[PDB]
Amino acid sequence: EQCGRQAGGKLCPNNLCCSQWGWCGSTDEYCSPDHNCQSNCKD
Repeated sequence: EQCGRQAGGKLCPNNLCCSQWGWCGSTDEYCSPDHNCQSNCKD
């Protein structure tokens, strides 16, 4: 619930990528659609 819908849209600093599980981070798993990204998704 760090971010994403499962958090009420709680964006994170450093513009990190928010995973599906609702977690901020700078990984493909958190940024790519292959893993159901939420916000700051890298196209």
